[PDB]
Order: sequence, then C-alpha cells, then structure tokens
Amino acid sequence: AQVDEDIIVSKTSLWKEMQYNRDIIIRFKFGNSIVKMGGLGYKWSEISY
Amino acid sequence: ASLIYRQLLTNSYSVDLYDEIEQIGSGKTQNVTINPGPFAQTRYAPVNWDHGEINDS
Repeated sequence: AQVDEDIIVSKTSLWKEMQYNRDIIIRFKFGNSIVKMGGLGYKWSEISY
Repeated sequence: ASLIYRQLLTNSYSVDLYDEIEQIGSGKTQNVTINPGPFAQTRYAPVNWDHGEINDS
C-alpha cells in the first residue's frame, strides 16, 4: 500500500528518569593482521589493524 | 432585648456579601485531575549486547 497508517500497540505506562553514576575500568588490546605476498617472501601486502 | 435574634435572622442576607468578601480575599488553587490506567507497566525490549561494526578490509 502507498498510504499512511497508525495503530496503538499498548496503552500508557509509567517511566522514571534516573541518574546512574558509576566508575568504569575499560581495558583492551589492539589487533594486528599480517599477511605475506605471493613471491619469494620479501613483500608484505598488508600489515593493518 | 428579644429583638437581637429577630434582627440577626432578618439581616442574615448580608452573609452573602461577607462570603463574597472572604472569597475575594482567599487565595486559590486547582487540580489537574490525575489519570488512571497505568495497569500495564512496559519493559524496554529484548536487548542483546554485542560488539559494534568492525571495520574490516
């Protein structure tokens, strides 16, 4: 169909807005991909994150 | 002195004026009448956490 259309799936409900203020410790390790190039073994085609 | 009661009854109409005066004097408030029908609290969704869009090449 090429026309607007609406319904209501469920009647009203309560929502509180609240503040959560925690401390965080993010730790992570990079990633490296290394791949040869078809040849004698002197050309590296990709060394990328 | 019996006429005190007769006079008060007969002149009682002035209490309407007194009521108007105290009505003008008094501050006023009002209501925003509350809605019933929070009979269905609604949860967020089925939410699953995952790593974002890795930028491969």
